[PDB]
Amino acid sequence: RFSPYVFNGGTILAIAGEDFAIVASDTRLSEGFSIHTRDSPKCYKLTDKTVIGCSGFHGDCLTLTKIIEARLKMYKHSNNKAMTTGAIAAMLSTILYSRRFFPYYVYNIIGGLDEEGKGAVYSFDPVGSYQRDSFKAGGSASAMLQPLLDNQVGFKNMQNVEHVPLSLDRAMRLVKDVFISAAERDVYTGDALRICIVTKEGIREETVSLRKD
Amino acid sequence: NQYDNDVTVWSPQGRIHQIEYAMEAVKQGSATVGLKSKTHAVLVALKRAQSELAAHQKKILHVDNHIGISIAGLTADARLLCNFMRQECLDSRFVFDRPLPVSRLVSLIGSKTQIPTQRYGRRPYGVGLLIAGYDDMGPHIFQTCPSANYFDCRAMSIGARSQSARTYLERHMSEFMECNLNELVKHGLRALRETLPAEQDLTTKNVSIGIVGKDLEFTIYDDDDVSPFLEGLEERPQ
Amino acid sequence: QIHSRKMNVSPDVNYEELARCTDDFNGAQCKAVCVEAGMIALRRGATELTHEDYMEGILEVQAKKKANLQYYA
Amino acid sequence: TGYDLSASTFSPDGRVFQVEYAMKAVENSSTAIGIRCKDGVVFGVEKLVLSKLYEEGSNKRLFNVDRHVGMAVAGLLADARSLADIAREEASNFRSNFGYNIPLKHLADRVAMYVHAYTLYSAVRPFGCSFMLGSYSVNDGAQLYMIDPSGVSYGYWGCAIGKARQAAKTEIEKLQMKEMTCRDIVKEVAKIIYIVHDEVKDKAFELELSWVGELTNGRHEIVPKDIREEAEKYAKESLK
Amino acid sequence: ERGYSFSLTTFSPSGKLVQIEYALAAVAGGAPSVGIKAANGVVLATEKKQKSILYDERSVHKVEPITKHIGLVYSGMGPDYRVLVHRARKLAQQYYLVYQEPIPTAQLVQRVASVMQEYTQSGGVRPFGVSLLICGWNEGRPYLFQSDPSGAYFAWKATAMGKNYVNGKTFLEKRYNEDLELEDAIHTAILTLKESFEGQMTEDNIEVGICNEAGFRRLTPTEVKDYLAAIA
Amino acid sequence: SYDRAITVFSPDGHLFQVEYAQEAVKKGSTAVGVRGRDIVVLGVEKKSVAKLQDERTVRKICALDDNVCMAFAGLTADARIVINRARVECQSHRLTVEDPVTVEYITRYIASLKQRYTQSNGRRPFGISALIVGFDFDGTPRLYQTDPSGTYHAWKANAIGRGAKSVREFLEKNYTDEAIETDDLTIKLVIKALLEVVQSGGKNIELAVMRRDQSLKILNPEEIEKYVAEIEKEKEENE
Amino acid sequence: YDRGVNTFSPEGRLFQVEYAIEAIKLGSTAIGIQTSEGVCLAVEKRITSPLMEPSSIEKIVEIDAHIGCAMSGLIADAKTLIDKARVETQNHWFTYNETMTVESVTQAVSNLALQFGEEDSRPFGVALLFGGVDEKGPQLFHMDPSGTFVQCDARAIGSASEGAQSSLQEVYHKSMTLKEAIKSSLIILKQVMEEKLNATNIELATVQPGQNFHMFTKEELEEVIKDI
Amino acid sequence: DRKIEFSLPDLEGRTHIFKIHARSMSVERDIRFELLARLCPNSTGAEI
Repeated sequence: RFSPYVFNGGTILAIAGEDFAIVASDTRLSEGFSIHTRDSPKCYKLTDKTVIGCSGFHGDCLTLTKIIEARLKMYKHSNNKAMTTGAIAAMLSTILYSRRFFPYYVYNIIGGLDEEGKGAVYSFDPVGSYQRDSFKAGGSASAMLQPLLDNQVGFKNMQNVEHVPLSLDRAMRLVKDVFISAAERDVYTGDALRICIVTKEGIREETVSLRKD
Repeated sequence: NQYDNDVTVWSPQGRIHQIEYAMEAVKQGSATVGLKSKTHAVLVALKRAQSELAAHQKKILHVDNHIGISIAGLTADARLLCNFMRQECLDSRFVFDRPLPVSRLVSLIGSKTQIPTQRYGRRPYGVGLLIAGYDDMGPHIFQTCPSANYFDCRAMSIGARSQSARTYLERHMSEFMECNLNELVKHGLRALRETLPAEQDLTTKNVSIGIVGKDLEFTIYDDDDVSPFLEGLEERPQ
Repeated sequence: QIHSRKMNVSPDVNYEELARCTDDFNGAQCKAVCVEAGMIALRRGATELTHEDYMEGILEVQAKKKANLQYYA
Repeated sequence: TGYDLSASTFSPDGRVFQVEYAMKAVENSSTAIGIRCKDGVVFGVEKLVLSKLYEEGSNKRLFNVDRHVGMAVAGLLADARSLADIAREEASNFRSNFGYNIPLKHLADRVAMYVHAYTLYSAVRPFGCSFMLGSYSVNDGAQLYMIDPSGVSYGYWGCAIGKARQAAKTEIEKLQMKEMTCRDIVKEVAKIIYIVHDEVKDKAFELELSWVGELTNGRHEIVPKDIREEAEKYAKESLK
Repeated sequence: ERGYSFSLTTFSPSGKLVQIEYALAAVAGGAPSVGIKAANGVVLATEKKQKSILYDERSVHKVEPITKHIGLVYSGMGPDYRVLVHRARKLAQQYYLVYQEPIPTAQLVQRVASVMQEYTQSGGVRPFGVSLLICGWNEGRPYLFQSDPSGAYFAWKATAMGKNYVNGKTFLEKRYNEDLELEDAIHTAILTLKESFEGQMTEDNIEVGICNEAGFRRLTPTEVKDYLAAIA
Repeated sequence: SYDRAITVFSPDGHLFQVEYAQEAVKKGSTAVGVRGRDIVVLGVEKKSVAKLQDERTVRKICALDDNVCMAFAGLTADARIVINRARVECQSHRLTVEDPVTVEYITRYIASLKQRYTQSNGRRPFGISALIVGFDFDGTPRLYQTDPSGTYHAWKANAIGRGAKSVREFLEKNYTDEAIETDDLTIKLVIKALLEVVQSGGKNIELAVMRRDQSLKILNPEEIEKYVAEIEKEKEENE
Repeated sequence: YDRGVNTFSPEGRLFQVEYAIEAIKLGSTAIGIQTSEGVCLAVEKRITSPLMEPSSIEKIVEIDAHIGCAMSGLIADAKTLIDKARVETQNHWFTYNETMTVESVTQAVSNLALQFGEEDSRPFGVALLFGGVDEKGPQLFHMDPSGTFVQCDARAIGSASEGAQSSLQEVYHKSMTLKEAIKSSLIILKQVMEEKLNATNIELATVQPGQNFHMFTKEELEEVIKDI
Repeated sequence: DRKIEFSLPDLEGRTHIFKIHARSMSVERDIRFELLARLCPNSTGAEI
């Protein structure tokens, strides 16, 4: 009979930096065997210091996005200040749990700064549990993406591996290489790569073309 | 007498003294003046306190990016209508994904407040809401009343001793549709300096000014950033 | 304007302002504004009449009960 | 005393003073006139300018209920626009349930019942409003209904409410509404309020005119500016 | 809307229910009627005068059946009667749907009296202004019961309500015994309506119904003219 | 739904129904309670009956748990429903947190009920006042009282009822530390108290004790005459 | 003779709210002082009987480890507002994983403060002082029975309130310290209370930026008494 | 024309009334009246 869920693809990625955070995603909205559009970014500037990514069911991504955008203004009108990143994660965990018996089909990763100018990544299940991590990939090709960042970022399984902190440019060429490497194998990887960068100054955006199978 | 007890009871002249007494608290609150240019709407408030150690009570409240209000009455009913006001902004912003037309909002406020003015055992709301906002038709300055009869205008004043401010506005209202902010605001300061005792005027902690701007979000200026606006004024003639 | 004839009045007055800020009066109360403004100037010992004298005479003709009400707005 | 408090108690001679007190507040509202011509209805509202600080086009005492049905009011503004809200919703009930536009004989019946509903109980008061309804149909001609505070409606070739009600309706019967199309009706409707609300009682007024007919293609709208400028050209023919 | 939700009937400082006291006077200002049981069934008789000749006496009725074997009359005001008439008409059906048996008259009087006392205490209502007479031959034996606006009830051999009932109870005291018949109670019922009736007593100034073991029914003006015939 | 405000403010700031209900307390029978260091004891006065019928039904002292005893004054009917709801609540504590109820907790329940009960719609306030006595866990004996406004309030000893201020004057005029030396001496203090306020010291007394680990115990009318007898003996040799 | 509960004055305000403003004059007086070092706070007890246990009554009650409260006037109604404050702060921590600010607590109670009517019954006879250390350092707020709240710096509420304010404006300044503020308060309390001051007539509680809420007891209290 | 109100004294009028009705009686010298005017919020000069 009538099914209420469908899968829209998409794959997001966040990396916490030392004084920055990088959130990126492709821009393909599509389902079945066909393409709806080649332009659908998953970057969402919540504040100047908080960017969320939303993959999964697209209508739930839109609805959840707008509900968050309401509750920020409810907080600010309640308290004469802006939310912090952990406050946003602590709220949205309750929001996701609030429909426990009819869940959103949504994966979510929040990137952004702390109160001290440090990167913070919060990855969500589709129910409402979370933790703070250094780097998480979410979406279809997250299984393609995670161990490469475990090797390069996490320095795992390497002998005599020194530990330089990740520079911003090394992170940029890391992202730009790894989405090409995912694009060569996943069918859901899009054609353009919206990259959003949160610094102490503000939000930078950048779009890099991909292949278009 | 006996015609002066309930909202339902009509006078033999047909003038309900409960509404006529609801018009008193707006005369009991402190004065404030709103106005608008071709492209900007400015309202200026006058704070009060009780002791000199006690802080001054604020009146200008932020509603939306393009909507700000001022109050005169009791703060409880002010917040009671204010939460409804925020709600009626954000729900239609949630539905239509657009800002909200100010006159259409105020019609909903009048329909909101007309209802307890007709039932039994139901007070009216004692508040004096001046409303500044933007449609696509630029600035709009509205005033309310506890009788739920909202008035469009170009400049008004409500609060205790507001008639003198009205007399100032009538003999300078022709100038207002050309001058921009830096002299428009101090025109409003020339309104609020009238309604005072003859020794104290503008001591940088009793005043606040809110502005919505043609490409500018509604911004409240308080006890600091007022000092650039507050300087450059004449002394009170005596 | 009629009962303000036989008093020393400085040209500060605005009868449009006074009559507009005074509704619900009669000729007796409007005359009573003229006499009470005619007295407060003698309380301060002034010789002519100013606008705020009429403004206080409005308050006395209204004759409100004072009870500690400053906590509004 | 004590017989004139509730809307549930009769008088010892058998009436209700609450409804009459609510009727008395209508004669403090200014003036609302409206006549129906040979092929349309023209409403006429004069509007007192209270202070100069108001903006032209504020607080309009003339409404727009349906695409074709219009309303002009005289009473208390909040209750008047409340009745405009429930009637405006009521036409949406008619078209939503039945699929065509509401006739006036049904619509004024529904609104009149809703007004009469607040004439019984100690919980609510009577309305302090009265108003006029009129529209045009190509299958039914033009209509003109007026509703008191008590909830009684009638058809009219012309009607008038406000302060100078008799001093309005005395001069309406001089006209010939049975044959005049709604063109010179604008000038005559203008003049019959031009001859009232003198500069003694009024500081200044404002003309506000509504207009409907098949010349308006059935839809209801306001008059154009130039036509009421011809009416204001027809203003100063009262000095002779 | 909603009601008032407070009783407008309080105890006096003398300890009296003043609205019930006034309602009894309103019953006492009612039309006279009387009812008699005698050894085979119950006879009810009332006094119905049209105010002029323009009315139709064949339209409305005072004697009303409640079921196959229970009739009911009153002595009081008009529009209060028909409401609790219709209520009792319902109550016999809610008995009969449960038990599949016609209601005992006493069990009817329980529920009607509970309706009246239930009605005299609740918020925002005046109490009723009638008193009833209820007849029926359940299980052979006839029965005659009388209610009141306060909600009490009694078991009368024969009594009278309306005006001059203090004279009528003396007359029935001097007249009735245990051993009579239905037509005998008819004849003395006409004889006691003639104690306080108007100048003329036609075939339609009254209305008479009877119970038997055959059940309750109502008379027509033919045999009412036959009973008023050869009477007095 | 009878929606009506009853408890309204006076023009000078009073609650008339509350202060009338305290008068209805002030006409109630006199009850006195003290606490000992190891055994608490309390008793009502003025049994006042016909002395020829039954009486267990008129006993104005109840228990709420094993460790909580309770007496009262005022009108009788409103008291026992508060007793019932208090029993349901103190059972529900054990359905929650496993320990027995502390007397401070249950008195906050009672006063908290009574205050919002004055705050509600269409309700006269309660016309009772109670003394609640409990030796808690870890054996710290204490007591409280309950105003009809609902202000729980600790004491070392107290007395409510008709003619209670003079009794309180006797208690402050007589209470020492060595008055609570022996348990029967404390009972002699209470019987000394009621006796000089309840006049005729016959069978009007109804005393009941608790030894901080037992249940309540009511003495039969033999130690009433025995303790009153030795009380009049000690006053007799004292005179 | 009997109006409604929701009737406006001819002067314009109300009747019952202003009567509640009259009602709070009978309570025991309380003084709190906002100081950049930290907020101190004090109240008397109005001890009646020697048989009465002193520590069972209180006016200091905390809401969180950084928010304390002080009450006046009627007492039994205040515990409802204390409960709503506690529940409200635990909701805010439960949903945002942070501390609700003191002003937002104060408007959260003050919105509740005026809600009586004739549907779904009277205003409250209390007067509250809120001592708090938020992220903006020390705070001090005072609300009304009418739900009107404001920030003060040294507010005195009770029977001797207008005398203590008059004796308090003369001694407060912007650069106070805590140790002088406590003794400065107790001088005023010693002036205005009835009975002889001891370690049991009064009680105090402070709150600091460093440490949490703390209430004084009869060991650390009498040093200010002997050092008055 | 004149509509003079007579209300209750605030605090200082009460203390002044204590000084009026209390000046002419043998008292303890070191009492204070301000405590009593604290104890009389709503009271008349007759009651004082």
